[PDB]
Amino acid sequence: TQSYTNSFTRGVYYPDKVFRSSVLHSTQDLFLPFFSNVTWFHAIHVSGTNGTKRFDNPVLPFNDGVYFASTEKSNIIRGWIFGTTLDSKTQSLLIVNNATNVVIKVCEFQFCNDPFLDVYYHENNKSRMESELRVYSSANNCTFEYVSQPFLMDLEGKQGNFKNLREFVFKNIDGYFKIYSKHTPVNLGRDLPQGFSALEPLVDLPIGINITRFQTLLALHRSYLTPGDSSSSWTAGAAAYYVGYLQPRTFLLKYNENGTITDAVDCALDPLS
Amino acid sequence: DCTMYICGDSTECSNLLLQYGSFCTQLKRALTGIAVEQDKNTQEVFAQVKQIYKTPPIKYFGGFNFSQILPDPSKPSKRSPIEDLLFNKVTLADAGFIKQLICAQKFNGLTVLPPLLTDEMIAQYTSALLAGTITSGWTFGAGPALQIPFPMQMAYRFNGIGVTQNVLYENQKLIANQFNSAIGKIQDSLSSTPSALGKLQDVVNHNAQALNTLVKQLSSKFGAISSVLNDILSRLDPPEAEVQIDRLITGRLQSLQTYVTQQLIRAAEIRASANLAATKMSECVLGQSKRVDFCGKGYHLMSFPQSAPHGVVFLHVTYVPAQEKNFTTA
Amino acid sequence: LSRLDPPEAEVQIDRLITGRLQSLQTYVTQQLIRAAEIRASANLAATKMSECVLGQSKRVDFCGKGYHLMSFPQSAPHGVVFLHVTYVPAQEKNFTTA
Amino acid sequence: DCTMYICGDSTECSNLLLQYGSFCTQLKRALTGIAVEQDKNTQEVFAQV
Amino acid sequence: LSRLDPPEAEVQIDRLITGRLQSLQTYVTQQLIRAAEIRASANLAATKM
Amino acid sequence: ETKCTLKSFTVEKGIYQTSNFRVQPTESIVRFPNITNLCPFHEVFNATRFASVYAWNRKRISNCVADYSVLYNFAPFFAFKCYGVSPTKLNDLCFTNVYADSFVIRGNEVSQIAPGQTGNIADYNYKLPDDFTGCVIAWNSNKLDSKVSGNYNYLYRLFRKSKLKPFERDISTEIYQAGNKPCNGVAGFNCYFPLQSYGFRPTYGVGHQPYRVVVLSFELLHAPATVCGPKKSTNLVKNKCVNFNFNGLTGTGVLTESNKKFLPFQQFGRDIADTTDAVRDPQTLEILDITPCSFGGVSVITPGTNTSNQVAVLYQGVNCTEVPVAIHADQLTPTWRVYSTGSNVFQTRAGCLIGAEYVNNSYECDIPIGAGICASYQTQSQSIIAYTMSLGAENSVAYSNNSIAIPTNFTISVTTEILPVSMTKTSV
Ligand SMILES: *[C@@H]1O[C@H](CO)[C@@H](O[C@@H]2O[C@H](CO)[C@@H](O)[C@H](O)[C@H]2NC(C)=O)[C@H](O)[C@H]1NC(C)=O
Ligand SMILES: *[C@@H]1O[C@H](CO)[C@@H](O[C@@H]2O[C@H](CO)[C@@H](O)[C@H](O)[C@H]2NC(C)=O)[C@H](O)[C@H]1NC(C)=O
Ligand SMILES: *[C@@H]1O[C@H](CO)[C@@H](O[C@@H]2O[C@H](CO)[C@@H](O)[C@H](O)[C@H]2NC(C)=O)[C@H](O)[C@H]1NC(C)=O
Ligand SMILES: *[C@@H]1O[C@H](CO)[C@@H](O)[C@H](O)[C@H]1NC(C)=O
Ligand SMILES: *[C@@H]1O[C@H](CO)[C@@H](O)[C@H](O)[C@H]1NC(C)=O
Ligand SMILES: *[C@@H]1O[C@H](CO)[C@@H](O)[C@H](O)[C@H]1NC(C)=O
Ligand SMILES: *[C@@H]1O[C@H](CO)[C@@H](O)[C@H](O)[C@H]1NC(C)=O
Ligand SMILES: *[C@@H]1O[C@H](CO)[C@@H](O)[C@H](O)[C@H]1NC(C)=O
Ligand SMILES: *[C@@H]1O[C@H](CO)[C@@H](O)[C@H](O)[C@H]1NC(C)=O
Ligand SMILES: *[C@@H]1O[C@H](CO)[C@@H](O)[C@H](O)[C@H]1NC(C)=O
Repeated sequence: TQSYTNSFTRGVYYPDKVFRSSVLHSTQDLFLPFFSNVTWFHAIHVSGTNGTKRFDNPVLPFNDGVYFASTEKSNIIRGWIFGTTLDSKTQSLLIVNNATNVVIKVCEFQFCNDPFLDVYYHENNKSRMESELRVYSSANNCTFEYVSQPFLMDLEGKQGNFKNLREFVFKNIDGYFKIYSKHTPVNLGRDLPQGFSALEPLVDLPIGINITRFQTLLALHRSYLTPGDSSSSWTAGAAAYYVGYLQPRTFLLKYNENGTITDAVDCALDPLS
Repeated sequence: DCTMYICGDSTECSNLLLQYGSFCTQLKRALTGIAVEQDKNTQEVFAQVKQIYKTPPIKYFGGFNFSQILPDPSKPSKRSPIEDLLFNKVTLADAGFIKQLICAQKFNGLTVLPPLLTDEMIAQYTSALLAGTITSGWTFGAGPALQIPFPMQMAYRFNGIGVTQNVLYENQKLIANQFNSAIGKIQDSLSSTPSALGKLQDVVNHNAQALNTLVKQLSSKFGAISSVLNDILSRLDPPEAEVQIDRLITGRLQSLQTYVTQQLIRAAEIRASANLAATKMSECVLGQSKRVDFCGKGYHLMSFPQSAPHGVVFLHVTYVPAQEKNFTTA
Repeated sequence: LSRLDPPEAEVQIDRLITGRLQSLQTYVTQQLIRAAEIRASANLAATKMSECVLGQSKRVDFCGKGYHLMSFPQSAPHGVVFLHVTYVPAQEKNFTTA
Repeated sequence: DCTMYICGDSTECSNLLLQYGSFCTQLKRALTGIAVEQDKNTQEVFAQV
Repeated sequence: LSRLDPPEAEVQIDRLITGRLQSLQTYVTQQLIRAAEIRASANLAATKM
Repeated sequence: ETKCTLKSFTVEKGIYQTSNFRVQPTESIVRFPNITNLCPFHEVFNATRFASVYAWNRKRISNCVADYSVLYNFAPFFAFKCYGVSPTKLNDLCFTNVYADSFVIRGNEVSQIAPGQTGNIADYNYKLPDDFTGCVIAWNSNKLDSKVSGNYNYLYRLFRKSKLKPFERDISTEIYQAGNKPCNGVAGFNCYFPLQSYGFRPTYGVGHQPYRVVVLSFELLHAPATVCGPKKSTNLVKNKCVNFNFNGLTGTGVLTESNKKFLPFQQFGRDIADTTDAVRDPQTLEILDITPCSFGGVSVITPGTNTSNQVAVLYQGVNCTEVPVAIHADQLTPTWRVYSTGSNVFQTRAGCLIGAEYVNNSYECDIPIGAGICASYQTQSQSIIAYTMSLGAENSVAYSNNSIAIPTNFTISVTTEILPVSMTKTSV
């Protein structure tokens, strides 16, 4: 499915790595503008005890970075794919998470689509899903690799009330992929809650590719809660998966006395701003 | 200080700046002249009396209530209640009082010297002027102070505006009550108004913002690789550090010259205002002025000066006509 | 010019012209501010010659300390000097007033 | 306007002008201070009634 | 800008900016002094009225 | 000093601002992360199988000590043109991350590997950003890049649909759409491959010889440093004015224990001057605050130089329980540290005054000081005196209900006034 919502005041990160306090320092960089459409997307791969091909996961454009926000239980959303058309003509980037690892790399994947749909993929009865990768099938001219700590540090409150909001920001300015992230488990069920939060960087690394393309990876061997309908064109549909598009804007940031970011003003919004 | 502002604790930058000549002795001389001018302005406005007069310990002026403008000995600062309200309503940014957060962010040679006259002796000038004008009329503005009962002085201030003495001597209770009510309500109107001392607050805030902007100029590259000169001297060889440091010299010196010129123009405007205030104190307070709309609106009666942070406040007691009647005249 | 060649001589001379022009700008600006101050002083002097000299001024503490009587102008290099002859009271007596 | 008088519709000039800092933001304030004062000048002279 | 590469244009654009800004600063300084001249006359007119 | 600040051997009575005092640093400290391993460069340069230019080999260099003083003999180094940091002053800096992008190109194109350049190689093969900071090194490679028949090994890219953003690889085994026919691998008429080779022989002349070029790009910015120069770090000193070289950041001041909340990705502090205020110790990970050394202006109060030659020094806005009261050699910028600093020290709200003594008695004051304090020159046998100025002769009036004072005489006093009317007229 797919649906629209309001971003409110979310998606602002620390632009630089210096420390500031009680200052109104302003920046000009790629940001997510306040009060803009954020489009949900849901992957629906379950039907009784039958395969029932769904042909989900269309191609999402990637321009000037992308903002991500999902509320997954443990590992429903694994990683992301960056590149162009995923063919053995142009090189592309691959992000995929692990139990405690991340193996993001750059290759020339001819094909890496083998979700391994299960005959008993229904999560209520069982969730038998171990090493269901079936990836990196081919590599024509591929030598770049990188392994480090996983981006997402999933924390459980032993109940479903404190759902994590794994806000991520991806940028492609002269290589140097920025993966700003912060976990905000203050969620109570309302999408993109009223309030304010910041994002801290995780890893910075240059490769050099264009990336007019973006999709996500899910652990399809264990999935549930995927309602399906014909909602589109400014409608509603449950996804637990958000995508927003960044543009080069100017932000006025109010650093707290402790050192955190308390508020921000978009300089390309309404004339009062 | 050029030595520390333009160049931060670096011998090479100071030596390079020394080539520019008198672009910094001129700035120090201009700022010293401005400071001396501001020291002279307060003396011109307030120090108009050769001596200092004190009111008698008894406070009876024919029903006139002056308790709101005389100093209160109970208060630690020995200031009038209206003076205390003025002091509370205007907040100063800096005063240079043995400093040894934004003001603390001026480790850049930007020092605010303290005024010559503390606001404890300026209050003494105000008290002396007001005591002279309540206990001697205008006689102390010409020669020796000559005592005179306040009802007689007020009757003659009436006689100055073309109303005979008998009006006051037959309505003295009414004039006393009206003046007391006006003095009582001027404090209430002054306090309740969100911003009545706008001019002095603007005077303080203009200097505060000028110093703030001058501080922020150090974060400007001015076409150089970096806006901090300790990095250029540790990132570039002397042949190119010369050019980059010179570019920073030009930028910071131009900003400082702009600041000094703006300070000169602002000080000229403030000197004009201070000369107007001195004339107003000489004429409205040490005498009665027949100039229309000079000492307040209406037929001027008298005036009381009050000190305020970087300024003066005149309380103009004036005579305004009231309900009128037509008459057939020839 | 004698020691250097035009490719760098023009650059160095341009720098020197910029410096000297900035110095002259500063001199002119200071002269303008000083001229404004002197014009204010000259307006005050003209007012004093118009009132104190060409008449008797009822303004107090304007044409000299004390009650103003009369004034005399005198020329001086780049200025004027006013001789304000004024009336000032003297030894006084107490008196019971009604 | 610094963004037109100094650099005329040149993005690579406007970006380079920012390296001079908040320099002519004072100029906008300085000229606005004059412009605001002018409206006060013609008001205190005439609006005496 | 069309006759120079960005390397040596920036040093050459800076020459134009530091001159136009200097000529723009002079205009503001003249106006500020001229404003005080007018304000002195405006104050006199208000006093004269 | 007063006679020197204004050109005169006579100084009139008054107060003059001469210079500033500031506590000088005692000893310098350097603190770099303790790194013992060395990042090798032999395999970076001594290798005969470097990649071509459309796919240049990029080597990230990590935690090590970059002693760039022994590499000058691993290549001829025809050109060592470097931007940003000057080439010589590289061994005394710390970089966040350094990347060596190596390849070999045609000689005529060596000047084209530079910020903001246009052409075949700076638009379609390898573009360098406008704000590039780093070094570029180029030399010849004809010693081995030569065959009697040909060297069909190296390649580059002629045609690309659009110019590529700086620092991007564009490996693509695709066939360009020459003309209008969309051929699918025919590579015949109107379909030519978008890459041409570098067969090379010693017969070819200068300019077309292969120039091997390696660029080293470093992000000299605020971050936990990874590669550093060969400097032996010293011990840390606190609450004492020193010169610090914290992880490549040089400065002067006092380091104090700081209670800030530096997040793990932050390494430097900042206030509103673009100058560092706080910094974490690179080999201790503790947040310490930098405060610039004690300083202030000095004013010299002199009577008439013909009257006496003794002066009174005022430190503006300084509480001189600090080093002014206990001064020692090589601690203050003014070399005149000859005061006993035990007598005639008076604290003023404008900073303490030394060389003059306060007294309870009050007079009208000659030399202003500030904060209601003034100075003069008085007898007992003679000294510079400091006191609160006397506003005027305190007196009283005789106000009463029915008392009026009437003068019986007068005086005709001729006061004087002086007013400038014009200044000199100057033309230039
Ligand atoms: C008018 O004068 C009288 C006394 O002469 C003042 O009366 C006292 O003022 C103090 C100060 O506020 C009060 O605390 C007392 O309660 C007042 N007593 C009485 C009996 O009124 C009076 O305040 C003066 N008027 C004004 C406006 O201050
Ligand atoms: C006459 O006027 C003089 C002052 O011009 C008065 O002298 C002082 O008056 C006060 C008021 O009581 C006394 O405290 C002082 O002691 C007086 N001074 C001296 C030197 O005696 C004087 O009281 C007035 N009345 C008379 C009758 O002389
Ligand atoms: C007013 O003061 C003048 C001051 O000069 C007095 O004139 C003096 O009077 C004495 C006494 O006769 C003479 O010895 C002096 O020679 C006079 N001075 C001059 C300059 O002539 C005058 O007497 C005083 N008037 C009154 C009424 O006391
Ligand atoms: C989001 O898009 C819909 C249609 O696609 C539009 O009606 C709506 O106004 C958009 N929201 C915002 C905040 O622009
Ligand atoms: C640097 O010194 C600290 C101090 O004990 C030590 O813990 C650390 O291991 C040292 N660094 C290395 C790389 O050994
Ligand atoms: C690399 O070093 C070895 C020394 O063992 C030398 O023989 C060889 O020629 C060097 N290679 C190049 C390309 O200089
Ligand atoms: C200083 O005083 C002496 C008196 O002994 C005098 O001769 C000399 O002219 C005076 N000099 C100045 C400059 O006042
Ligand atoms: C200044 O020094 C005096 C000397 O005793 C001391 O009492 C006072 O606390 C000090 N104040 C500051 C701000 O250092
Ligand atoms: C000055 O006055 C104080 C109290 O006002 C007194 O204790 C002291 O002895 C006087 N003399 C001095 C300080 O020489
Ligand atoms: C004036 O008269 C009032 C009448 O109440 C009296 O209280 C006061 O003491 C008198 N003044 C003098 C100085 O005697």
